[PDB]
Amino acid sequence: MRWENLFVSGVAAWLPPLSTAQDAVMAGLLDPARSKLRGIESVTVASDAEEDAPPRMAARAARAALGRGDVDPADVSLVLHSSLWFQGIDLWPAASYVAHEAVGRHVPAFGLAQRCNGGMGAIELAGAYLGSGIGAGHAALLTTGDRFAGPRIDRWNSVDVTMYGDGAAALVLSTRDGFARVLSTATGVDNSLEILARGDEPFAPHPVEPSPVADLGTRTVRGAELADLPDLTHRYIDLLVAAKTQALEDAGTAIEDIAHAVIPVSRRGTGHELHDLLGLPDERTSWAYGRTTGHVGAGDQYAGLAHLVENALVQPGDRVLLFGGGAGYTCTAAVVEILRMP
Amino acid sequence: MRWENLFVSGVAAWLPPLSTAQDAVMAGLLDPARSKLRGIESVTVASDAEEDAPPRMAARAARAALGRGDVDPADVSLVLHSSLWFQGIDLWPAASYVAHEAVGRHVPAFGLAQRCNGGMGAIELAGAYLGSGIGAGHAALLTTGDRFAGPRIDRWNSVDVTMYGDGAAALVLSTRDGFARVLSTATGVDNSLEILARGDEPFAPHPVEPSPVADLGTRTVRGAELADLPDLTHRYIDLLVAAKTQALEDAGTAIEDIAHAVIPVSRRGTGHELHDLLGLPDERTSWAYGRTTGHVGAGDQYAGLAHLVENALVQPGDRVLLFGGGAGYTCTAAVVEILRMP
Repeated sequence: MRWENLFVSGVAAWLPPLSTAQDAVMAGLLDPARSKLRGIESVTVASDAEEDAPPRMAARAARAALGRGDVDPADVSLVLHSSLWFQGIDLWPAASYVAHEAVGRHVPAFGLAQRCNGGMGAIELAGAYLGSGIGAGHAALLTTGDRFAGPRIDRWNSVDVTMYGDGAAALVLSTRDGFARVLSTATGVDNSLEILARGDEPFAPHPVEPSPVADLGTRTVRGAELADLPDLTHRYIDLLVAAKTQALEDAGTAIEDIAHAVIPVSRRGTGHELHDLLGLPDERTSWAYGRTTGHVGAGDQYAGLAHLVENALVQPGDRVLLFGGGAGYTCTAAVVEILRMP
Repeated sequence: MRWENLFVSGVAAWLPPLSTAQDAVMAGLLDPARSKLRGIESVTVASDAEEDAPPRMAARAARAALGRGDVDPADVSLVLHSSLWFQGIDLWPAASYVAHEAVGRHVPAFGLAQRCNGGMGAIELAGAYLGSGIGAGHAALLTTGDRFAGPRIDRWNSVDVTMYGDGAAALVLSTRDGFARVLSTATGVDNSLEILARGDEPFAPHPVEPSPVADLGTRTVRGAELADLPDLTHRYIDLLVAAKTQALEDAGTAIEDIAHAVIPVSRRGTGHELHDLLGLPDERTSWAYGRTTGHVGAGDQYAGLAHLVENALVQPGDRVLLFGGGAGYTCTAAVVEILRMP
């Protein structure tokens, strides 16, 4: 999609303090071979106090993003809140709370699920809503938030390719104006890969109690055995490349013209990483940052963009690739152009 | 919102067998006084076999709805799957499963959370998306699905105002043609009521294990107190009336021109009901149907419309009010004109 009239007006993360991989190793929580292989130096870890429940971290991130863009809460016509896991109370609309705390009473709010890609997919959905004439305002608030805890989540081991960080991020879109122009978005998708996110886990009628520790790595191997696909790796490569190619082409931009790619926090540790597939070096991606925070739910792309702008790592005239990807397997990419520095 | 080119192409529900409140009472699961007060005759109850997990009921409803409007799966550019509760496997994109099984590999799929309003809210998000030019196809697949089980859910008691029903529903939107046209949609919202849906429940770091039985009736009562608003009742009334007024207005239609309203399944057995507020008699609502299914998660409106349509209880030229409402507190309403009969 080529966007004629879409902007990023504000962006921010609320992250708790860093907890090092060295300390996880020393506490016997993390095998050092694994620490080294995945490259993640630290992840963000919140307290178990109620103030750090994911909808409250998101509320704080949303307020910071709205304040940094000087968008008026009264002009926000939509709230989308993306997440991966428990928001702290069940049978309850977390998104309305985020909306109520950061924007107010009369804004439609939805919870959004597209695993790790929710942050990015929310941009397409919000952008479409803002163009439609359904709501009066010119802006949409997009939030993410998670806080991982045990017994179910082991942040250091429950997913093979990454380690989970706690926290929230926020991105405000406008059809009016912003510090960055969204040139394009594009989604690559291959839903046959959903099986890799369930493996041979049975469909239970109720959550399994005492929760065993999640092992999404083991799921992918049972899933790949079950799927019996001849081109499994090629499926994943093709959707990632379709997203990259279409975002860049719709934006009249080549990869050589991308100053920075903000990417999901994940790592193989040997062989080809996502940057090799994208066609740019390691140091032109958000890796140096993401490896200090871990995979902050659906929020890596917002957080990484906030890192860039806050640390003046881009200037006007630079273009940035925001690159998603989450189990499903769905990947939404965007090309943004820096117009001015807040 | 007035809609110039939005249609309903297919609608379907996949519903498991009913189970009567009488049999609930005799089995010692429901007080005879409650059963009588609420007037719900029966409710849909799925088996606990894997094949009745909600995403799989949703895939089947989706396939029935796609068949009924002769929509080619290749022309579907979005899948939105709304639910209230557990989909059978955690840390996993149910929506990509519903999309893969009913449509194919290459359509972006999202899970939506807007409690009981999800079915109706999705109509607006999907309508905007179809109109935006993001995807090449002209159709959206909207699904709902849930299957309640204990120890967390007691379908007969966990909500004062209704009794939960298992099952799924599916609604296919199109921007070129359908058996019915969407004349209007409108959303009334008041996110201050979110507190009514969490009571004094604290934010927990991890889901509370052993699950105690949910009790949303008590949440409403503790929430109301904590909130200590003087006009709690009026907030709820104005957002409902506002959804009604704007839908009717944007569709150029007065309430006495609405041949049927499909409403959420619920009831206070005395005083004003929703039909009184909407200004139409009980008999011109879906109540006579809904009291035999119970509250089918976010799918009451899709299911009730399928019922109207499959039994030829409306005719070409009839206008129907679809009326949402879910905790948050968000109410999306829609006026639909039927152009022919599938």
